Amino acid sequence: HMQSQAISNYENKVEKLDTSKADEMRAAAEVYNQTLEKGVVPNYRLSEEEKRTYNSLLDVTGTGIMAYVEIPKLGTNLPIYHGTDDAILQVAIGHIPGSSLPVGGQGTHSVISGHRGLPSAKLFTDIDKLKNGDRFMIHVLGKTITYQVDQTLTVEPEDISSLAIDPDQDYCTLVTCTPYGINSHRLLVRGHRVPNEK
Ligand code: NA
Ligand code: NA
Ligand SMILES: [Zn+2]
Repeated sequence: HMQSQAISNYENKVEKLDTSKADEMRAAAEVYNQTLEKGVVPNYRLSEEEKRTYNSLLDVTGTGIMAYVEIPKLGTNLPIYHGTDDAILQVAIGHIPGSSLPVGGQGTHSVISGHRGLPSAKLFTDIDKLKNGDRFMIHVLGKTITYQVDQTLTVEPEDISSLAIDPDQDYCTLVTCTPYGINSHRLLVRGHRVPNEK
């Protein structure tokens, strides 16, 4: 509802950027991605300096919306905020700081999550319905990037080893809470980069 309008605002801002500036902003995100450690358990603890850098990238709207995710099977369209934005994470999807920014490329693994969302917000609560072969799309600065689901893991909240950046791959993982028993777990739905469809 508010998400619908955040996405429209994002699109309007994008449509007003010159292609040159869109490309410059995207390239700056790719350059940052290249600086991240790879082949190791991710470090999701940023220093203040690193947070400053992170917050200044892909801030199209000035409200911290970097992109939006589309999941046709679920009818999903959701704005993706910086994961330091915090208040807004109770009602919107957050990119996990320290993971690759969602612009794709070899040697990237971006993580976007609804795990801090309020139960009533319904963020990614349907992703357990995704099967291997289903598609989702990140729309970032006028460019569309497509992922095909290839993995579905239910893990204890501490187990982030599968979120490591592989230098030969381009992955995006969608994350949500999955409550069962008297405890809380995490569902990680990974996709690998594939070409955009016609
Ligand atoms: Na890493
Ligand atoms: Na990266
Ligand atoms: Zn358990």
